[PDB]
Amino acid sequence: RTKDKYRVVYTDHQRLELEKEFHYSRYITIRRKAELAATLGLSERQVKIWFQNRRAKERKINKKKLQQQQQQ
DNA sequence: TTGTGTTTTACGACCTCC
DNA sequence: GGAGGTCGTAAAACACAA
Repeated sequence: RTKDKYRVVYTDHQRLELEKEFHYSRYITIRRKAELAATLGLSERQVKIWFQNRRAKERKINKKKLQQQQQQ
């Protein structure tokens, strides 16, 4: 959810907050999630998923770094 | 423009956890 | 008694050289 829009761009504000809390801890907790969702106007499920996407982004960034250590 | 390669939301299938 | 982890991918959104 939702899905009358295939997917929705989160605001610069919303992404800033999520990137900051991600630096604080890579796995959000049930309470933190509940709080962030409410302060940011997104659902628990959207935070949940965002966190899942961001750790995949990190894994993808990390493999690239590793490939660059390997070539250098 | 465009067209093509990358990044950002959302999900399904499947797995792990006493 | 279910939450939340990954992997892989669709589609929309964006970046950018040609």
